[PDB]
Amino acid sequence: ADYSVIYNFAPFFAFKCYGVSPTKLNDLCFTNVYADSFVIRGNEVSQIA
Amino acid sequence: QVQLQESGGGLVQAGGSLRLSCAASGSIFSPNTMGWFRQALGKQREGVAFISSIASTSYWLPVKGRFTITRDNTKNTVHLQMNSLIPEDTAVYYCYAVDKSQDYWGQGTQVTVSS
Amino acid sequence: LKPFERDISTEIYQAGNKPCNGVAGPNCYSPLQSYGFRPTYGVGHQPYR
Amino acid sequence: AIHVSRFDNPALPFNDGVYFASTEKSNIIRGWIFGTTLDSKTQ
Repeated sequence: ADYSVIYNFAPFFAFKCYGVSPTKLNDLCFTNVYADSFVIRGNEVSQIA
Repeated sequence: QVQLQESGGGLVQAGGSLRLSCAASGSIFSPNTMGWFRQALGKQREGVAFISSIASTSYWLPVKGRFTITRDNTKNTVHLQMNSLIPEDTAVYYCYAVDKSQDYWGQGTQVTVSS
Repeated sequence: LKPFERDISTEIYQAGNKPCNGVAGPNCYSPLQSYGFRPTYGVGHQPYR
Repeated sequence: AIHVSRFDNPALPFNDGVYFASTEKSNIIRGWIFGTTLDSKTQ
């Protein structure tokens, strides 16, 4: 999991991490990852938390 | 005890100008790091800007040119300059003095702009 | 940090690969974040002294 | 240090401590000053 391409993909309105710091993700090895992709209006972005 | 005298707010038309100010009186120390915090109506509070004792400034918003901080070393007070107002900045302002031992807060100033 | 040492400097932190340059925004958040303490929360999230 | 009847007496870093010694008379050297920035910003 190379998060460097994730960081440099494009400017992001929100990059909010809960429970894990963004910096340690590179040095933290996980068992499984789940990527949930969807499209929502800007007003409902804050609801995803 | 520490008292933070805040002044300068009120009703101003869009594109107007004004001068927020606060004086920190009472038991302050030496680092004396200060700044401002904005509270929107029914929303969270965010940091507007910050000024230290070495004239170093750290703005926590894309608000350069709009907001400018001036320091009074002789009396050690902080002035903030409001210019080119837009309705999106209609929020109450409290200046913040984190300082060295115990951080403090202001009482509040109402800054309003609408057209 | 060292034991019994306090960090006071409120330097703006670059929360990613987008430099702040004195501008907090995308991938640039302050190292200090405020706790969302509300009475509705149960034990484990209520404020503690 | 000589005074004759510009800034030529800069301060010295503390490092981890100071050892001081003097053979001059008591009335000549009359104290010391310590700090970080030598001004209001520090005690």
